[PDB]
Amino acid sequence: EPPPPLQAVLVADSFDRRFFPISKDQPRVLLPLANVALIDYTLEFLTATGVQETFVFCCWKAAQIKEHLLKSKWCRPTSLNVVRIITSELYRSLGDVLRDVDAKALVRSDFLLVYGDVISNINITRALEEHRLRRKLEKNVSVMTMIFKESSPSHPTRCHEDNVVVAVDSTTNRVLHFQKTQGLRRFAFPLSLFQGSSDGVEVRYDLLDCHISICSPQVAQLFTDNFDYTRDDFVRGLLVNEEILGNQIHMHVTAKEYGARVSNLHMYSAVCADVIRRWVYPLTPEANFTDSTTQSCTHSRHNIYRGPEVSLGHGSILEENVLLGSGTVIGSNCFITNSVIGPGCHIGDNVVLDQTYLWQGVRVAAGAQIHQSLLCDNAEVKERVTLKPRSVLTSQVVVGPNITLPEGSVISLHPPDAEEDEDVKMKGYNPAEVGAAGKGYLWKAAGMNMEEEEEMDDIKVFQNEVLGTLQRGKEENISCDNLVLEINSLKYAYNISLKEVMQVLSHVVLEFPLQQMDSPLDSSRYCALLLPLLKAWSPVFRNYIKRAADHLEALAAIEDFFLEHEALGISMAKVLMAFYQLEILAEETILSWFSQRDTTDKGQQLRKNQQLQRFIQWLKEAEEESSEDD
Amino acid sequence: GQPHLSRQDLTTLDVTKLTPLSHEVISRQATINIGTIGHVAHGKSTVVKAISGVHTVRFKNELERNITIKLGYANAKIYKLDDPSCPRPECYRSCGSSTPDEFPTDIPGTKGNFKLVRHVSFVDCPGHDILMATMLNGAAVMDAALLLIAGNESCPQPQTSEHLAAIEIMKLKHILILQNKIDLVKESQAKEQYEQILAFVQGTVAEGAPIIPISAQLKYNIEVVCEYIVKKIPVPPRDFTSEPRLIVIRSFDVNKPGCEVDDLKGGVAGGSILKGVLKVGQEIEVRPGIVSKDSEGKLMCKPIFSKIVSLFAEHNDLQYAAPGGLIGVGTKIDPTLCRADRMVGQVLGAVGALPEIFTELEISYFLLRRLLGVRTEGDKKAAKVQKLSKNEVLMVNIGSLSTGGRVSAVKADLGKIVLTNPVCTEVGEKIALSRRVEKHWRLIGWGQIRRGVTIKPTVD
Repeated sequence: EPPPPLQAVLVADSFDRRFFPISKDQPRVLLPLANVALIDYTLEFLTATGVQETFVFCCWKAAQIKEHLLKSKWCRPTSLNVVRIITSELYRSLGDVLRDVDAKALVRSDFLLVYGDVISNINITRALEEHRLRRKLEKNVSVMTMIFKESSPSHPTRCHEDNVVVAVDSTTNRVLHFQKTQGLRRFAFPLSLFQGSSDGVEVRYDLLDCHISICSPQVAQLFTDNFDYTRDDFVRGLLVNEEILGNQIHMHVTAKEYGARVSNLHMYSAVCADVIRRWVYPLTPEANFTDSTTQSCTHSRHNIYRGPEVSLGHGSILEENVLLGSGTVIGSNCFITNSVIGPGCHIGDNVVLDQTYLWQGVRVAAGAQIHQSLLCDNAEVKERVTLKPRSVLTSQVVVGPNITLPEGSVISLHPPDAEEDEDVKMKGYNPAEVGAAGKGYLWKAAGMNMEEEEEMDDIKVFQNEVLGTLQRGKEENISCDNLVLEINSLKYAYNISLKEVMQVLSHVVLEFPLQQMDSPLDSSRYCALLLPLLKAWSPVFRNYIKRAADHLEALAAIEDFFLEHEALGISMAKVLMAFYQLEILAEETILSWFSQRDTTDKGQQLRKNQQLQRFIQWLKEAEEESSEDD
Repeated sequence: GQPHLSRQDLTTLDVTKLTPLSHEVISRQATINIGTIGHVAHGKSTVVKAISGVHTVRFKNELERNITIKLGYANAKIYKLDDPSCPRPECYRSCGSSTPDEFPTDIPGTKGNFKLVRHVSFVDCPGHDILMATMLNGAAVMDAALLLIAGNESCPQPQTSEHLAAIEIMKLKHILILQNKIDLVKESQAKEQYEQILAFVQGTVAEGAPIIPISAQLKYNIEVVCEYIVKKIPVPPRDFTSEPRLIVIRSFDVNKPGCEVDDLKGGVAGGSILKGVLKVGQEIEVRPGIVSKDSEGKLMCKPIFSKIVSLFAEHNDLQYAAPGGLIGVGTKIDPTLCRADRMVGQVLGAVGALPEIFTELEISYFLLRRLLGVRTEGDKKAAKVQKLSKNEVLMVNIGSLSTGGRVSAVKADLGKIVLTNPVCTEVGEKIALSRRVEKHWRLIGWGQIRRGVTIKPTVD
């Protein structure tokens, strides 16, 4: 039973803004690395590794991606890799793409999961064979095999953002723990890794994430089941939930083959430098793997690739690792080193280019000094212009004469934060930052954050939780039933008996007006504030205090509260008849409250106060008037 | 279609006469649902295993999906001995669903043949998805409860408060408490545990409930549980007259590899019946059926029309199916659409008698603020429920219909939820919400479907 032809799922959308604002007018997969689009690199890697069917999922600027793909080498009838483009505006993550893959049932056997910005020459045959053997020996256990590359932690192709640390069972190459070390100085590994394997639990920090996976259809099934899932979320959830589901993730480490993902500008620069210096052989600039007539060149000494129809000025020096696109014109006495220049560029005289990447159509005037800067399509630089390291000029951006743009400066034709906040008042190009005849806007740390710039008495807690809950209920007009739900949930959670339940209830209810109250203690104002709370929240009292002798407990709580707050003693009645009017207390309970005087002396004067004489008379006046009602 | 059971005839069948206590229906399938609100390692599964024996499951997939969410069912037949000489509760006996309607007494109860009384189904979930499964929709998910507390620990355990909060939120009035694992418990220990239990349930819905002590492993006092199911648990009201509806929970492809053409079968869809009676040979519509996308990526739904080839209830074969258990409808749908539980989340009903297909909902949610019955140990913010945020994936649970949803906008309390897949529902239905706190989905509120974006089901 031979396996079906190998298939690949290519995600042409990064689903993030790591290339803002360059991605405002161009998809990431179409950015030229060494004058060749990234998606071309990924498709060449897939075709070389033996992939016969490729599903390209495009969401952002899918029209441009489709237009570029249709003219590519891999959309020709002679190609052994059939490219099928699936586009949708409802893609927001790799999870959506994999859920759609599962819904369409595109893949029947193990496939390759890669992004559209992966540059690699890895042959996946060995890893695929190991994955198939593992799945044959243990049925439906191992579901994914990630591809890693041996590297030192100090290599330039290892940015802190994408650095990972992996705890691995070295005997079977099984991933036990996977973590990202961004912003961390101390890596924590759960002890649960050291449960079964008592010998190999190698903690590896020398693995570079190639972002290539060999995935069984179970990966898509699990992405469908867990609709909240990126790949890192999937890996973390699989490693955590190994008890519930016996799925495993393994890894394959390559040492002699190159593989990397262009996920930011720093990684872009590192990968471009590696590509120019033949680290991804045979994917070299002269190999012309895209089979395009305008991307052919000859490779001379010192890794200098020169295209056709390239004119070099007298006295110009190309030091090393320089790729010149076809039709480029370079002036006299220039010094270009470690730089990639796209086709159609125009370089003036006495221009210094060091570690810079100029895309198609860039015009640079004489006397410029550019270091570690990226100049996108049709950008222009005037005379006496110096670009400090990590300076980006996007498409159709002109920088005026006699400027020195500082490090980290990004200039784009889009307004810096206008539409960013708007996600109308045309803002003029400030000559103080872009110069005369300069077209563009300075893009500050609003978008620079991910640009080329980097290296017990539990009764009291019951009381305060109830107080907070009723505060939120008051603010949100929470219904009485929902409130009762909340205090009931708290009561079960903290294991509070019923007596304490209405003790705390009356306690908090009575101090609620005093939380926002200062101490000009006016009884009438206190009653006015308390009345809406009593009438709106009355069902809580009615359904919480009803049986026998619970009314006495509530009355004792009221007596304690008001013996603490003596200054409001005038509003004894304003509380008693308010509690009466809502059927919180009955006549027998209120009459038996003062029947016994076992309390302290103050309680006695709380039964015969200035207003309490009249109200204790009314306690029998209402009894005799009860013939009329109730 | 199976011997030693009551005959079922479609011709001699009337929907109006049908009752939950009908002998013909009970003889083959369960009619009432009694969810067991317990906990693993406390005998939650052991109690059900002792009551209902050991199942085998007619159809099972090679891969189990959403095992932590699946609403498992277990059918059990409860019988009463007609001989008055035999003392209660020994006259009441529990057994499997494959037993004949009458069997001779196996005990020296001086003769007397047992007779079938009721057929129950235990709605057991590995977690608490029951809560938002049944907490506002109501429907007919269950009408009883089996609160389980073990005996080795001391009430209230930290795993008990959530159970009581669940019992309260479900608005269940019929709850029976089963004190399990009390075999290795002293009499004084059992008495003080019962005192703690009654103190904990004081003032709650479990006030007037039995506290029956049982031993699941040794099968002790199970007959008391059967007796209280007979007497304490009332007969729920069910509507057998409306057009049948079934929420699809399982889905199988029954064709074994390397089978002959004549042996090919259609797609078997397991599910739960809400309101109505399904008949063999009845035309059925499954919605939203086939969900696909256009060339530009526009959702479109084609409902699947088919005919009921057969009906199954565990190991029994039915001619007509009624609510009160997990019924598997074997149909004429292609096995491609019903393989590996790919039809879960669809509504199967009479033709032209199904709700509308929605892609987005506009709900009026009331957000909870602390997890129900959870002890906040150390981290005070762990039990706190944060407010809804944009681009957050919740779990909308309309009855037994589970579906994901991304919150697109919240104005004051009206939240728009973009479902991962379109679902069949009607405006004004009670839905619930869940959020992935850690390793689990936990209920965080509920709401009503004020409005919603509907999709027109294309039919060819």
